[PDB]
Amino acid sequence: TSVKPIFSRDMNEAKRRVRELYRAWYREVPNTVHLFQLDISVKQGRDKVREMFKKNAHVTDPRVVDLLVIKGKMELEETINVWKQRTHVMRFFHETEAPRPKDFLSKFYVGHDP
Amino acid sequence: HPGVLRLVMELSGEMVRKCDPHIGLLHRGTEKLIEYKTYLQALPYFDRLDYVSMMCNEQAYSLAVEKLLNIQPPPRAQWIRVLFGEITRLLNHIMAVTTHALDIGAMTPFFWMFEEREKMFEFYERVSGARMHAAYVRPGGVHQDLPLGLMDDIYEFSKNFSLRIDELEEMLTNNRIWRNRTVDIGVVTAEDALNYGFSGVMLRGSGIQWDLRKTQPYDVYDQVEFDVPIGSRGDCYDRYLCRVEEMRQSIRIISQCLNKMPPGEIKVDDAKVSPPKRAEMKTSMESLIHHFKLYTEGYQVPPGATYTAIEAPKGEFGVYLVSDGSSRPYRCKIKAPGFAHLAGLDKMSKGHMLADVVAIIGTQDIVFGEVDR
Amino acid sequence: TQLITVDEKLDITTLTGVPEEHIKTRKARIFVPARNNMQSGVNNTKKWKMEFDTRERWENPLMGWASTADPLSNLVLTFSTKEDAIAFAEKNGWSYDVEERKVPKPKSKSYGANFSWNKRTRVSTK
Amino acid sequence: TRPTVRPRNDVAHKQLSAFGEYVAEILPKYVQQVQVSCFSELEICIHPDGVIPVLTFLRDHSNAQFKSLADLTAVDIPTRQNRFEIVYNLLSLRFNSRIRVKTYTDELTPVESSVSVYKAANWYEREIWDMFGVFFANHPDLRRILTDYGFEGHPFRKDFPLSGYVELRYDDEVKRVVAEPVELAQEFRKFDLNSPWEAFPAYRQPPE
Amino acid sequence: KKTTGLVGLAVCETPHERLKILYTKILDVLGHIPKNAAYRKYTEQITNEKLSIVKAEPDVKKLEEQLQGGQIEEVILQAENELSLARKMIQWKPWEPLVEEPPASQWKWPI
Amino acid sequence: ASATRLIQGLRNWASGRDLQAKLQLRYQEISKRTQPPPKLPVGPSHRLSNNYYCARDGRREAMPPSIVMSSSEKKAVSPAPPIKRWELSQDEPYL
Amino acid sequence: LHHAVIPHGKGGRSSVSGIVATVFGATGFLGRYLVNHLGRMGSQVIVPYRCEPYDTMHLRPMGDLGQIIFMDWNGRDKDSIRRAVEHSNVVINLVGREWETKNFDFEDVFVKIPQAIAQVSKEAGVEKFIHISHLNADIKSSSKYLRNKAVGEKEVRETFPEATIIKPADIFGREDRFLNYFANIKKTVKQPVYIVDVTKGIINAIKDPDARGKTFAFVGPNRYLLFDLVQYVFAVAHTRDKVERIHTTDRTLPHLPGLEDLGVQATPLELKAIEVLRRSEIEDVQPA
Amino acid sequence: TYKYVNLREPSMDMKSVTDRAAQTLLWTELIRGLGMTLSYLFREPATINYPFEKGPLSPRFRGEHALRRYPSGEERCIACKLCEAVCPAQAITIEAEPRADGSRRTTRYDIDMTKCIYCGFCQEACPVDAIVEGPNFEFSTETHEELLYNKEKLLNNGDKWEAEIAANIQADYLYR
Amino acid sequence: GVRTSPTGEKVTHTGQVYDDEDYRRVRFVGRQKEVNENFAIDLIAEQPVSQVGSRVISCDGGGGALGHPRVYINLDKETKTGTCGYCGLQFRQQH
Amino acid sequence: EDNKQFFGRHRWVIYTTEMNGKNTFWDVDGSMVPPEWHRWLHCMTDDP
Ligand SMILES: NC(=O)C1=CN([C@@H]2O[C@H](COP(=O)(O)OP(=O)(O)OC[C@H]3O[C@@H](n4cnc5c(N)ncnc54)[C@H](OP(=O)(O)O)[C@@H]3O)[C@@H](O)[C@H]2O)C=CC1
Ligand code: SF4
Ligand code: SF4
Ligand SMILES: [Zn+2]
Repeated sequence: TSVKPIFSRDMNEAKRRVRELYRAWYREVPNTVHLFQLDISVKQGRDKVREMFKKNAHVTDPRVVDLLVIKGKMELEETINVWKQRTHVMRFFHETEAPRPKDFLSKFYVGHDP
Repeated sequence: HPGVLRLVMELSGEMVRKCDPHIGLLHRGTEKLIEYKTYLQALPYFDRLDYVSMMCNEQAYSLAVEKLLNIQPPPRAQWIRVLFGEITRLLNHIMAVTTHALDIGAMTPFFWMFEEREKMFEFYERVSGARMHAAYVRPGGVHQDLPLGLMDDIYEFSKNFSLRIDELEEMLTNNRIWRNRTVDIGVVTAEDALNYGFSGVMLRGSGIQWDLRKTQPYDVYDQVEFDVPIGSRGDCYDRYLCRVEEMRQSIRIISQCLNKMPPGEIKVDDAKVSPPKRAEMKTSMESLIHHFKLYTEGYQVPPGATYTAIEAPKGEFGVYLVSDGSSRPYRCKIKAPGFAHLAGLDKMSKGHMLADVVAIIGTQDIVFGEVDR
Repeated sequence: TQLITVDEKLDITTLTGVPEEHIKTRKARIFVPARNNMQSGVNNTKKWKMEFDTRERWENPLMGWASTADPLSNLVLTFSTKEDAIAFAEKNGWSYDVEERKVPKPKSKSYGANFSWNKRTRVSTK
Repeated sequence: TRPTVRPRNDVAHKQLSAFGEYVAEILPKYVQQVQVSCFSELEICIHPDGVIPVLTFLRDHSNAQFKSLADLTAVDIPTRQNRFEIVYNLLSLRFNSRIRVKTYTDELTPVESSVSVYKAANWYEREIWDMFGVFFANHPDLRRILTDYGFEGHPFRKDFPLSGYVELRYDDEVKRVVAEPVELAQEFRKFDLNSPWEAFPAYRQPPE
Repeated sequence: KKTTGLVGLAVCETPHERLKILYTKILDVLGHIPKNAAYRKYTEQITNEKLSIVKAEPDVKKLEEQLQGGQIEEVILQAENELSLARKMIQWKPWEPLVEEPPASQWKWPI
Repeated sequence: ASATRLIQGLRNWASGRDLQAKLQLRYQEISKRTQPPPKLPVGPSHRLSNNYYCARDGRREAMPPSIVMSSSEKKAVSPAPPIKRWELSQDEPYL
Repeated sequence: LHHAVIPHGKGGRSSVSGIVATVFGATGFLGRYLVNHLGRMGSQVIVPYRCEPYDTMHLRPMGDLGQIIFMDWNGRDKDSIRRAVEHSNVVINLVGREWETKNFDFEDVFVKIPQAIAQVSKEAGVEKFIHISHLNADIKSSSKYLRNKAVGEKEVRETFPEATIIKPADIFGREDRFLNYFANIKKTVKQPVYIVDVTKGIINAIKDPDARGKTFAFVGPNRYLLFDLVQYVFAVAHTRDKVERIHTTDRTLPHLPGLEDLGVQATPLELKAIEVLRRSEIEDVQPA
Repeated sequence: TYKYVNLREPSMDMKSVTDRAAQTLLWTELIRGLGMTLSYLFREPATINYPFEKGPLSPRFRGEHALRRYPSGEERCIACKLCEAVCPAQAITIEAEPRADGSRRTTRYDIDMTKCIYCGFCQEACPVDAIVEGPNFEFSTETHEELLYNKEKLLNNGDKWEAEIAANIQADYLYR
Repeated sequence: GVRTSPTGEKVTHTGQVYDDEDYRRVRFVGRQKEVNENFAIDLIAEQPVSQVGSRVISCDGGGGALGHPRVYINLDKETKTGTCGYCGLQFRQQH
Repeated sequence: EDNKQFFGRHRWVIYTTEMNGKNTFWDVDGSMVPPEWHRWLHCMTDDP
């Protein structure tokens, strides 16, 4: 069962890393949203960032949590650079619906999509 | 437009700081597609991952599969394959020379040597029937051999091409400001030549007496007679001179190949690997069956993980094959000499300005479709 | 060197980048493929193939093709034992249906009882 | 048996066999398998802890130099608890031979960042990180090469299908090129070619 | 000599005595190792063989061609990196017995 | 070619390479098309009475890669003999 | 019905949706955005263009292969129009010009065009005849343009009455006309709604039958003064019948079905104002 | 086997050093380069009159993807699916049905001219040489949809010529 | 032998001709529906039937390694003609 | 076909006007030579 982890000794260092990373994401919003010449309010993007953080909330093993910290760290590197353009920043947004809700009936009309 | 790359240069003014090549923009997923196909369909990918070396990588992939598959190719196919390796090396060196020359300046010699290369394109047409992506090479012998009435024209082309390359040395080559442009750019330590994984032409132009041909003759390269040039400075001017003498030794090998051609055979003596000729293919049952199941299923391949590498005109062209017992390759991988040469770009262009960075990118031959793997 | 490790399931399913629509919607099926009964080859056995369920493949209205909105309808994974299949499916998260491997039956045949004296086994022509 | 069959030799076979046995003797700590190919290219199957001792031993030691670093990819194989394979290829400069260090690993447990011994390792390492997902211990820079910046999923894996989940197209509504889910016009007809009857009986694994 | 073939390589004046005192430090650092490690035996064997080549060769080019490793400072860098691996293999204990086994069904290749 | 000799003297004076003989553009130098129809012999098989495929079966000769263990000795050998230091070939050397 | 019309799978990029739409005009603003929404939905668009093929050629790739078809027409002949509506499922008409020409008035394009195309629509036996118009286009005075459009409304209700006469307010967008007149250089009630609300309402009404016979009018969600709009467009940003229409009035008519009968969320001013106001001082007066 | 260059000294005699000084300060060999360029300027160039002259080619050139048929006979194909089996982009799509006359036929023969990498594999795989790599290279299509050939499209393509194709086959059936 | 659909456009030898309600009719507006004018059904009706008095006869289709390979068809039946699967041209017997 | 010029200026062609109603005195096209002249003029032979 002896498996080497990435960084941490319990989930406490993992929580430390991910909340420091989210603080960097929160302070990283206004400069880039003024620089990228965007059209979406700061509240909407910040709520989508915290909602994406809350999407992966069902993970308890600290190796995976530190790996997601490394993922978001690379993401915040490529957004503190001006490497990523308007395309990927809007690609985080989902404006191309695809309107299908979780109704059984809307799945009945547009069939074969359970 | 500053090959297409993205470059992020941190600099102090006209005397830099750092440089970051963003590459991979010409990515095509050839590894994944070969993982979903057959060998005979994977072969155009190995024709065009490097596209200037149209037949050398053909030779490398074919001899990779034949090295795996315990098949000696027939002798006349070996001589034809060495002939087109020399021809393809000549074309690749001359296009790298002309694109570096046009990247700095130098209008007309570019077009002189591209007229030469148009004669080369007509030669590829008259041999294969393609224009640039001549498949022409099966693992299991060179397929669809050359027609009659060509070799004396190749002889005339060899004389006039020796004259034109001597006239390129006349026009350029002790030009004043071209030399003054290229002396102090491209310096590579021999320890750095080893540790930074540079291959072929950089190892030629700096330091080690090395050749994959001379170390491992996998073909009739041992029997033909020549001598490789070595650089010693490295001093990109001298690397250019090494390229020119490699071209001239390739012309000598062309002369020895014209002198030493046996009229033996086209492909191997195996209709289980090579799809046989038309009279026996039609008019015979066994060849029809082997033809049919050979094109449908693909030829069976024994399992294992192999590797080979040839001396492509860019350098150590490596190919690593992984194959289950099947007619599909399990996983292929390509070691690119252009990617290897690009891997030390900080230590090359550390101490110059941006135009010299452009000249360093030019003086290492590149396609960025092989560099992409 | 015998570090922190905690023992659970694995969480590669958040890492593999496929959305939860195709996680919970599509379902995997793990079986040993059939002997192609026209031929007689059991060489296509000994391979636990993992597949998915096929979905809609409508007609291309200009060309008449199999126009499908299915990225995951063209995968097959080769496994050695059923344990590897179960560990892989629980590793990457989506649901699995494992069928049981059905081997052939070693059946007794004998030329003498084919051509015996008072039994009903008599081919009468060969 | 004589004509048109690829000639091999016992000389390079015996040399590489004795050398691999010699290396396995002088490093009893991480060697597992020393397999000599019939076409004389050595493979050595290795545990993933003393990778940097192995590389410092194989850069040097004056009986075989091997100053040339080459192909390395952790070739995607399922069915194994230790999936990925780090195969460092080493080519000599004085002795003209090719050895492969195939050390094993799984997905999560990291290998130990071979850039400390070889200068040409860095872009290879960053490539394997973006493509497979093999993490490194005290590594300088993990960025994304050969992929899109917004793309995820480590697409070389057998987890990843042929197509992606993104499809770029421009619209004038929101005035940019957006990524939509996939809309394939052609099936990608997967022509199954695995015919029976066991062409190579010598490579048959023993059944139950 | 004068302006040898290799690029990043400036020759010295006495490879003889410098290489001899390097090999004395090689034998001493090797003396910091237990005997039962046969690594000591193989290194000491090849080092004494090359040292006995060195101890009776006055000429330079004759040494470069009789003793292999052409031409000269490749042997010097070879000895330096041999000392580097000696210093690193005080650590890491490469002659130890086995670390824990692989699952042993992995390396069966056709799978 | 097909021009006056005065500009021929100009071309030979600006670059003394005898441009009339060697001019890189061919007029009737072409080995002409429509060859005789070729007749091709098969190589060293289809030769009857001898060539079993069991004789020429290189595909089945592939042994599995041989296995070595770890899963007062004249020793410490190299993977190869040392390669000879090369030579200036006589084909126009330097210096 | 016959096959190859029923929907299949998702939408967009040569998807098989349910509809086949013949659009009249479409070179300008709203028809081009509606072609883009149909390519987003993945239907087949029949567009006849009378202009140079360069325009339809650079708006060509908005769909996938097979998703579009181009043809040629004149605004005088019923034969080309009947050839356009040979096999047509639904049909929309978008028409409107800022100044008259030497060959066309505001009348007889708004009269002679919807008479002819509504005629061949009712003869072809199609559904969801959707004809656009303008808000408060009276039969009565103050605008030749609006009274001609009201005559067009009356004639569309006249021939084939099972239709959708659809009027928005003065809509704004990326290529708006009147706001471009405002930027590049009295009392007025006005409430502009943004273009995507209108065209989402159109695609909802054209994928939702039972809509035949009902007329629509769209509402801006703010209802404020034109002078404060000028204040805002210069705060950020740092013909005669056209200016008389935008200084006339723009009121609400709650007696015909509008927005929430269709069930669509309206979009505000400031978001799309910050969008198009390229090349934060938000007034937001909104009187009632 | 190594032949290295640039290892030669400049001579420290007054002669060669002032000859190199004359080269440096007097612009000699640059004018020699001018003379080389003028020597090639007074040539006659190797161009072609493009709408009137068409350059050299091969008898094995792989263009049009046209069909053949039998001498006073039926359609040459079989629908044996070898070309679809070997096409490296799956650009071939053959939906096949037999007609009631007994001779086996098709329904829909499909070549994606977008997806064709122009091998020759479908030529070398067809047993009757139904699909033939064509001789001429003039497609230049204005529209996207017209690059999707159908069966009767290829039949009318083969109905314009065969004698060119038969000449290339008659010159090229012996080397393969 | 092209016919005419009740819609008006030409039929194909493959029976895929349109209905009164198809919209590929309306995508064919303005341009040619490129149909073939050569029907291989009736060209075989143009072909005469050979009379060969032997028992088992060959077929190649006019050329050594040109056309379809050697297929040997049978003529032992009295009334059912020998039809080549490759040629499609029948044969008779003279006994 | 001239025997004076080099390889590439052996054969050339002069078309006519309105062979299918094009007013093609100016701006002539390709795809106009019948294919026996495609065999001739592309130098796939040495025969007229
Ligand atoms: N706030 C707004 O902008 C409002 C807009 N509208 C409607 O929005 C649509 C787009 O408006 P806008 O972009 O400003 O104007 P456009 O002229 O650009 O759009 C009208 C479309 O119909 C075509 N068309 C109009 N008149 C004729 C004619 N006489 N002959 C042939 N074609 C004609 C146009 O040009 P072409 O022929 O070249 O295709 C174009 O395709 C119009 O239908 C207009 O009535 C209505 C009310 C308010
Ligand atoms: S290979 Fe030839 S006969 Fe077979 S399906 Fe293709 S075109 Fe038809
Ligand atoms: S030449 Fe074209 S159609 Fe033929 S096999 Fe190659 S890609 Fe397919
Ligand atoms: Zn026949």
